[PDB]
Amino acid sequence: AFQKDAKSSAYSSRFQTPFRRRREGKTDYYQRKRLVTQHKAKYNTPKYRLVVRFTNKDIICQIISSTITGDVVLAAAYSHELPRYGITHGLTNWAAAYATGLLIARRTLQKLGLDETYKGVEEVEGEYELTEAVEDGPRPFKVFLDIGLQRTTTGARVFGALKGASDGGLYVPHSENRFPGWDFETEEIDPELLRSYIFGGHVSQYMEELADDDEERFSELFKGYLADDIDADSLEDIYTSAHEAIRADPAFKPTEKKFTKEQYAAESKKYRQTKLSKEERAARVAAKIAALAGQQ
Amino acid sequence: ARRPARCYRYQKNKPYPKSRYNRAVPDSKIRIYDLGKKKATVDEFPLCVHLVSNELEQLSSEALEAARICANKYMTTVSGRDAFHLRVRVHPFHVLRINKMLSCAGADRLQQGMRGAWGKPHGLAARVDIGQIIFSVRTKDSNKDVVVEGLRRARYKFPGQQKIILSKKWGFTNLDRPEYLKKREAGEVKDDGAFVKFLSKKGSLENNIREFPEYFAAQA
Amino acid sequence: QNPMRDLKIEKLVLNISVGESGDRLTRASKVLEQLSGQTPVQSKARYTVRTFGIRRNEKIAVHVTVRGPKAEEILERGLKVKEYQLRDRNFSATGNFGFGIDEHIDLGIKYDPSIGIFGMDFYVVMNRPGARVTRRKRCKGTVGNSHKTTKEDTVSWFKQKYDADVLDK
Amino acid sequence: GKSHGYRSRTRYMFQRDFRKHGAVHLSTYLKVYKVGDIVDIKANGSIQKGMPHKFYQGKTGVVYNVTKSSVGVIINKMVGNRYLEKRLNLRVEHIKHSKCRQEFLERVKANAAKRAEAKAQGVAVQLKRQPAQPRESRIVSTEGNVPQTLAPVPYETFI
RNA sequence: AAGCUCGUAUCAGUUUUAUGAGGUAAAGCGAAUGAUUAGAGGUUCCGGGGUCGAAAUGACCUUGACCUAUUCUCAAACUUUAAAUAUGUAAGAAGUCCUUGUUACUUAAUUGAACGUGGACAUUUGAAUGAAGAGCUUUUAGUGGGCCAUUUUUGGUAAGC
RNA sequence: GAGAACAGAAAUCUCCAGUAGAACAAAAGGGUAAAAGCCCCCUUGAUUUUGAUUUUCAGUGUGAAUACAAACCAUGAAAGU
RNA sequence: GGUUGCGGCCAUAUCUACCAGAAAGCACCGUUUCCCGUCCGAUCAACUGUAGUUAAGCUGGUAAGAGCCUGACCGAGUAGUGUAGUGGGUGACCAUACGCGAAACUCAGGUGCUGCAAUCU
Repeated sequence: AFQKDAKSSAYSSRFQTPFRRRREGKTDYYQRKRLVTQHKAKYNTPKYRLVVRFTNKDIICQIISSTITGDVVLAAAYSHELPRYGITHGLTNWAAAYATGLLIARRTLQKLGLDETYKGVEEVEGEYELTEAVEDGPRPFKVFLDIGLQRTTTGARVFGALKGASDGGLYVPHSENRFPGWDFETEEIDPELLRSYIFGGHVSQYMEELADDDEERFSELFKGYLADDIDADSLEDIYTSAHEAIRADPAFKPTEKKFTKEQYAAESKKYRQTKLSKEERAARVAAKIAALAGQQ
Repeated sequence: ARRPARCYRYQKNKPYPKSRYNRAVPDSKIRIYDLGKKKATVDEFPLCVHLVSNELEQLSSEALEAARICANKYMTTVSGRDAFHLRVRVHPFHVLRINKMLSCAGADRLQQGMRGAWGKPHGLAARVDIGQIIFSVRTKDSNKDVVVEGLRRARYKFPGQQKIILSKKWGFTNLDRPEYLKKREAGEVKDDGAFVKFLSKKGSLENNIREFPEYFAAQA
Repeated sequence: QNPMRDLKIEKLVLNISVGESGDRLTRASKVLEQLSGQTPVQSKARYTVRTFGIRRNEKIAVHVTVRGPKAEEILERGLKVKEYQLRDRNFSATGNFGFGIDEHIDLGIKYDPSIGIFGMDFYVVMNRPGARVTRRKRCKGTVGNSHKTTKEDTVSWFKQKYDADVLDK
Repeated sequence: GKSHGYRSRTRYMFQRDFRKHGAVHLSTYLKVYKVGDIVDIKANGSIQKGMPHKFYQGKTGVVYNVTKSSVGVIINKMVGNRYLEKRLNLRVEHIKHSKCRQEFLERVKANAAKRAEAKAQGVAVQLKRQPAQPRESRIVSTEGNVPQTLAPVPYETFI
């Protein structure tokens, strides 16, 4: 209700407007262009990219290509299906992204049909390594990261899926100086601390941190573990049992989803307001000019 | 100097205005453009005979200054100062350049020929198009006879064959004379200082009620 | 119709402008160490004046900000010196107010004549539970008109507490 | 003196646009360029790298070289009294496909489309593009449309 | 001038179809920047000058500026729009379609990119008109003071400047 | 534009509007907004080899520039530069 | 048909002022041990959807809305311009013939479409 500024018609005329995906602040196009431009000598070979966006209590992970008509998704992996594998809680922790990382990396291979090779690492000791090319065989799948708007800080949850993608049978170019525990004073790396973070060490150490110091803070959070009778000593066992469970059958069994589309569609138009017709526009302004400007 | 206007009568150059590249330009000779009863309202002066030029030429500020004095001095003494609203509708923008050769015995010292002949500004003259309206009188119907002759006495001081035409349509605002009378009582007229603000059908309804009361009620 | 929406303190900022450069800069900066409990930072000039005795980049004054539940307890201590009295004006159109006082010694702490008299100033910013939208990194929006803080709102929200008068007219 | 610089007399020529400023969209990069494709030149002032000389603007050439982030084109410059084969290497934002050529592409298959029908039924090819032939004899109607007399308007100034 | 290789191959100081590029003419400045005339509505404590008033962020005016809706006239070094003339390219057999190989490039992938292997499309083979034939090579005389006219325009008032 | 003792118009702090009306070493013109403008971490790719192309052009040099090849690097998590 | 993630075109979606959003999701939100950066966990960093929300963000509807776009025998064959004449006029400049053909104004309408994947009483 600030009419003092009174942005003129001239200002509203020559105002250049940003792109729709930028006007709403969802895409940084300075970084975007350098990530999608394929080598022109490669002709019609797509450059696949992997997105990781951390929304509230959920993680976005999918393999997506690009096209003039629009970006094309190859495979998808969501946090909501981790309870099916056995990860019922902790959907937005650092280790949760890694669990999806093994899930997303493995899932693309089945539909590709090349999962027989490039198994990644199955022991997971937290050590740095890439999925090296197999001699006398297909080259390893390469895919880049997509972060966009959350700042690159070491220990970020985005790099949890990076380890999962890297150790899940995919090749992603990445370095060690941003993982959760890489020393800043020197080039030292401690995979042992990473091995805890990969397997939920951070949450597990905070389990006993409240189990002896203060119970009311422990009680008000962690409601599910108390209700489901899960302790810290079994917390890591969940993730260890999770990893091989993902590789058992990562077929992305779709939900029964209940009902059908039309009743979902029917529930919308029955309550959503429609447009207005020109006769309705003329009718009310005639009524308004009669009721208000007609002087009773 | 003030060489005869026969040199600058004709449009012989591109427009050369007073811009940041145009410094040290002499001031315009004409000082006041609108004169008479400038505060007069719109409906008080139904008639205004214009004065239109016929050909392409440039009219200098001195010519505009001399004509305005001649026109104003006439109607003020016979019709009275509170009888007309005279306006000048041309502004001197083109700048006149001279080469400035001295008049004494030169050659050996005068200008070393016409080398670098670009000159310095001498005056400021307007640019007049074909059929472009010059002047406007805004008089009353009973005063047409005096005013028309007054513009006749002023057309002599311009260079050219400019003519006077019996104008129409309340020649202070646009839109035809019989149409203006139709909108005088219909309620599309707001009595504003000098000019009159018309009615719009595309703005918001709420604000229009305030300044335009006698359109939506019974009125007359 | 009063949901969880309400008015609450966003931050409290402190400022001590200094007339010149020298030892008194460090003397004034260290005052905020024992008041805010935190480390104050530097505020630097923008251009030279040549008549105030200051010039370009000479670190004229310090400042510090305090937030959270550890911010309001400073407020009433500052309000003691004014006898809990405010003015009709001193309230911004964006629902914020402040006040500047000298002989800060009335706020507490021993006089310590090696310290002197410092005119530390107050300014407190108020917002609502959800004004984060203007500070976010993804999908940065703007505060709604019906949700923005207003001068009438901050005065109204201030009046039901502290039983303070408004004086003047 | 006189200025004959590389980008001289370019003041309304390399302007980005009105109300279309800012970074270029991503559709210009996602198009596939192959050797031997007719293109057009429109210099983009957003990024000066790989930008053609002011002489080349709207000129049409053939793609012969495709490097990592640039495309090579050939321009038949007319200098003196002859044509010289000038080779230019330009980035992908100062170039766009010339859709004058593509119209010929479906014309090839359009003639080929009814080529099969022509031999299926018999002769009657008539696939050469005829120009705008003169109109043939047609009759007009007066029932419900009567001629309206018109006369030149008498002069009146209305000013 | 000497010619040379072949002969309607294909080329054009031209038109059309399709498709680009170009900011001059025009137009606009109740659109940006400059100007630029004259009023109407509020505003000045963070402006000054008159009545009253210790006294002002006091009651009443004005002066000089701001904001709002207007109004008269312009820009080679102003601009949203945007001509006419002129200008780039294409109108295909060095072409298209189906199967297939090589490559040390590229690709996750005999998947991509260059060219050929086998088969089909012939005289409306796929715009108009014209073609004392098309293309190619060597050598060298003279030439490097120009002027005038329609059209556009620069300097100078103007000039057989 | 709204506010803070000195502090007032130019001392330092906070909020709103703000397509940029600022700033990009030095002329003028284009270009630039999670940027080419502010500041901060690392670094000398301002490296080696000799080709090709554009402007002035005679299509010769010269100055400037353009995109690439075969090495070794700087940086960023990486695409990339 | 709604919502989210990634987009394509990219103000027929921008802006101003109001009203509405059971459904899932969006966002606020609660916590300061481990990572991390700030004076300030306010942004950024980490933890469970826990204690309430739909107030805000976002989406949707309206303005005789400001702008944008579209169309018009509306302005207007107007201005301008290619070709031509021992055409007019001293001169400026102007008509005619064969062609091309604007912009401002005025009026009327609209004021987002769409791809990939998941999901949503």
